[PDB]
Amino acid sequence: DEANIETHGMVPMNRLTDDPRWLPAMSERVTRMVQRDRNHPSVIIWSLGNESGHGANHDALYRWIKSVDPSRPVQYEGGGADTTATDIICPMYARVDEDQPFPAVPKWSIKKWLSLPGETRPLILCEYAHAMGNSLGGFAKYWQAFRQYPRLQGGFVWDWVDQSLIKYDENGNPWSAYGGDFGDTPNDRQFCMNGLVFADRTPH
Amino acid sequence: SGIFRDVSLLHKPTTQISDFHVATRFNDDFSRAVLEAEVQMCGELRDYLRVTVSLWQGETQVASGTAPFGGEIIDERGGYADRVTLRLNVENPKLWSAEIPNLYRAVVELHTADGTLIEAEACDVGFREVRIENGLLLLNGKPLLIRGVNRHEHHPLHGQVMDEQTMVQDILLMKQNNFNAVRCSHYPNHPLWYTLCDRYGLYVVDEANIETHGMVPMNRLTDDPRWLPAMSERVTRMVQRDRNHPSVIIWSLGNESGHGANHDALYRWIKSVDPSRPVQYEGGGADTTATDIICPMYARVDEDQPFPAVPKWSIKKWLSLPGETRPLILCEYAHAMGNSLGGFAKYWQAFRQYPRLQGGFVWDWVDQSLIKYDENGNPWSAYGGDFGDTPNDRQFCMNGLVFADRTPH
Repeated sequence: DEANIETHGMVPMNRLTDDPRWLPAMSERVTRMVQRDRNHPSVIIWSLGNESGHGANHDALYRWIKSVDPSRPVQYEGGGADTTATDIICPMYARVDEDQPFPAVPKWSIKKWLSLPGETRPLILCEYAHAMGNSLGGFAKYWQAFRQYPRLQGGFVWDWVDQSLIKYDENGNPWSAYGGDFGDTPNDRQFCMNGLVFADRTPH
Repeated sequence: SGIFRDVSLLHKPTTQISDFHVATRFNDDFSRAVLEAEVQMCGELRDYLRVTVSLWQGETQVASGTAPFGGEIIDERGGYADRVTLRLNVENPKLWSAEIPNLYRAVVELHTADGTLIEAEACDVGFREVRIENGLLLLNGKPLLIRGVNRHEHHPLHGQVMDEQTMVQDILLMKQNNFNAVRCSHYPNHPLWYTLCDRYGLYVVDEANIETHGMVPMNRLTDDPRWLPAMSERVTRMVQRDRNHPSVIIWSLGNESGHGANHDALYRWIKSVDPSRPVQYEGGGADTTATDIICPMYARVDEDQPFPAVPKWSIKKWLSLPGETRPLILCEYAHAMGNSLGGFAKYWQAFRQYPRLQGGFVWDWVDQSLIKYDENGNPWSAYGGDFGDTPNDRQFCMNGLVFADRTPH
């Protein structure tokens, strides 16, 4: 279950979340969420949101949860995926064997990530294996790691369905639209179609 | 078998220096060190005896301290009358390392209050700090990358007898080939070896003369208290002899003697008498309570070998096992028997990518082959079985990176 907080478009990503002024507003996002779903045996992990970098407000909110609901772990990827605001290491798109060394927010090979000095948490990918168009190449490299490393416990493929819409030709013939097909500017074209299945729920 | 090492006569004064330990402490940056020497005596104690300790830098004297016998109160009964600890301050010491084996000379003089010398002892000293912090084996503050090799004392004509020349040849070679460290497989070495590593610059691993491979299970003797006494002697006298060598940076409990309780006693002993170096043992699984380092032998880069009881996990896997925090340094890898060393690049590549993979020791330096003849007393390399010896493991005594004559494979 995940809080409705995403601030990807900011610079840095951490701009509103490291701001005390926004604390109350984020607060509501996490609290009302916890307040509403806490009795669901299916909910097993809580997430502070997505792509918001890492701010103090995350830290507080993590804590809040930990005290009100100690029956679930809490996870959050922002700020490098292994911050003090998460219980599970949960990178998005890290490679099985290849290190992606971004500055400040590197994405180590997942096997090496567990072994970093001091690290002891488990690793579950929050997003891996982008199924955009003709994809899933490598999948198996992953499922093998998951099986050989006790502390690599899975992940969540990105994602279920394509975010396509239905349009119509002059004959009123139906047809799947995408980024910009509405005059929507600016857009990100076909990037909304990353599903393992067509919007109709027909499989790739 | 036989009398393979030197034989000497030493003449000492009745009242003498009987032992002495050296130590070095630094501040957060190695800008200041404190050398701490503890000296012990034997013979008639007198109020006029003193001990002088001077530390030299070639022809230069850097620090000196004099004192009289008798130290701190350690227990309800007092302290040692026949001991003393001096403490010399050293500013901006030159650190010792395999890259730069900077050495100092310490002179320990026993004399009379009037200044009359009774006897002198001494040793090269090198300032370093070997420590394990946060999962890493550090040296003078930096995480080492061990480029080493295991090496026995072998000589084609001489047998087990060592000599400078051989010792030096081996040294120059390992260095020319970019080796950093060496492991004394699987026993303490010829005294001078340590001195040579101190000056040339090489990381040593002092190993105790204990291997009980042929036992079934391997445990048999080392888990038997009746054997504790006999094993203890091999650990303790070892540490008592080589402990002041800057080059020794790790102690090892010996080899392939499974995992017994004696092993734990022994690991604790060292940990107590010499908190300065880490301790390793590989037996019983390589990641036992008797070792400060995960030190497997022949564990693969990415493939597990799950033997029952003593599996060899893939080295990348081992690090992350649930709860595992130790650094990993292979005590034996890349078995160079004959036409071998295939897949080497694979380790090095892991070594350089995982912070906690810090090296290993190739097995091994030289071929244990002997020389033989025939007609014209013309020599020829001999192996297992070649002497009528039964049983034997034939060529399995040949696994070095160099031929017994020090020519390269």
